[PDB]
Amino acid sequence: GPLSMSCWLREQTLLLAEDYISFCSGIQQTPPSESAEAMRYLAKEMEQQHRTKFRSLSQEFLDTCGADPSKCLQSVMRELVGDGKMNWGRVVSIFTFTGVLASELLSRGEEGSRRLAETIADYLGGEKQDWLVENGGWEGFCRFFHNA
Repeated sequence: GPLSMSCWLREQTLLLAEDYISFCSGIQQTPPSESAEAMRYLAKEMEQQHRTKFRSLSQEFLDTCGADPSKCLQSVMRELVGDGKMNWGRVVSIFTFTGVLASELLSRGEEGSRRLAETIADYLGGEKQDWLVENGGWEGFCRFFHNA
């Protein structure tokens, strides 16, 4: 139905990804939601824990997949998740990577964000719909943050 569960999750994911991309692209606003406060903290924390690997994958991605960043990104996301139990940590890694892309892009030029956020929303809100719901939605992410 209109604004079903999948729709609400997709929209929420989309705007969370638009926030983090903005956050990494030199924009400074208070977090628009609790989930955004959580992601900004956890995604940047994960970046510092692996800065060279994310920066290296990001540069390679930009230098290889300029033709269509979206379809490469879909593959990257699948490989970030891998074959094991999915978890909020894996989800965070998706945001981290895309935020590093966004910042490296701005150091070089400028706006693929619109493309990137939708691609994230389609993958998590669409493909991984079942895991997201099973794990409480973005509310469950906020709980994961308030105990991490």
